[PDB]
Amino acid sequence: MRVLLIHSDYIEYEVKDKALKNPEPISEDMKRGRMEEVLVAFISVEKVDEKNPEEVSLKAIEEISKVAEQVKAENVFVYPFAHLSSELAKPSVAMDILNRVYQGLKERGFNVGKAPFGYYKAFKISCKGHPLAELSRTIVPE
Amino acid sequence: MRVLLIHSDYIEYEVKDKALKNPEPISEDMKRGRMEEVLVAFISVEKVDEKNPEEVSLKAIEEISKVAEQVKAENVFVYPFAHLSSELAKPSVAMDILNRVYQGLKERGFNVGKAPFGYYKAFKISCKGHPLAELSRTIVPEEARVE
Ligand SMILES: C[C@@H](O)[C@H](N)C(=O)NS(=O)(=O)OC[C@H]1O[C@@H](n2cnc3c(N)ncnc32)[C@H](O)[C@@H]1O
Ligand SMILES: C[C@@H](O)[C@H](N)C(=O)NS(=O)(=O)OC[C@H]1O[C@@H](n2cnc3c(N)ncnc32)[C@H](O)[C@@H]1O
Repeated sequence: MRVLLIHSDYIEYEVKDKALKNPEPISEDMKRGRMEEVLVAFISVEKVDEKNPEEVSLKAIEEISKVAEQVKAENVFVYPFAHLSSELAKPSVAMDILNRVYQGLKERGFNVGKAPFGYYKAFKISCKGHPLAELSRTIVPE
Repeated sequence: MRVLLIHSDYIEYEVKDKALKNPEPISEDMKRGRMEEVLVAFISVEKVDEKNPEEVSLKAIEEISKVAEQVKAENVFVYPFAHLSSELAKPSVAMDILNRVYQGLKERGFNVGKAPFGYYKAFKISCKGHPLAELSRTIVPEEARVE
């Protein structure tokens, strides 16, 4: 798993065309999204993560949380992102691991949002200036 | 070299604190920037690129130019980014590569922009979201530098 964390003033998206023959189904409400004062997590689920979804998710959960806590972020946004790696996990596996991360962050008490999986999305983001507002991590099954 | 291309409505940044001890010197104007209808190139210069700076730059200038054409981008922005790779090039090599790509892009006729190297920066961006507004590329040297 390749993660990119951006502490942002906001994250906003708008669903466009599908990027997969059969993307995640979504209601009208889910077509647009917006969060403010949020740590945005751009995540690429990798092929090697297929070996241990749980371990990967748990560790990913822990890292996002630590950072979310370090920068004083109460809102976290999970953003399916396929461009932080070239060894991508198949869709169904990535979606599952992404959901587990989302659930685990919700479990920790964070106000958590997510963007629909499998669609091209126009999006707006504003990274804060500070030293910890732009971090990257690599979580993989040991 | 790892490159993340974002065709966006605009890009804007503002320098904050310094990320490196000896960061690139800058003028007053280089502190803030804003460019419209631009293909933004976030680039992580890697260790393997040190093997042949000129070659890797030409290969990156080529790819970036190609994508700019596919989306009809008249504006291009070179954004120094250290998070697309875990095996980064030294500060000087990266600065030389980035400068070469920035310059190569100007020569290809594009209106080019850039954000200062080695500085934490706040930035805003707006991906257009069409099929080719989010793309990534991996560029590396094949031959060894001769000089
Ligand atoms: C390869 C292209 O022709 C194809 N349209 C494509 O984009 N596939 S993809 O791997 O980029 O994935 C498309 C979208 O499905 C979701 N997706 C698929 N695989 C992953 C993954 N491994 N990690 C995160 N998101 C993924 C994301 O929304 C991603 O943007
Ligand atoms: C030194 C750390 O505390 C700091 N977080 C850091 O990331 N430094 S760094 O070496 O990754 O690079 C900091 C900044 O210098 C520039 N930079 C340094 N190395 C590279 C590189 N290999 N490719 C692109 N930019 C780089 C970029 O502006 C990058 O954001």
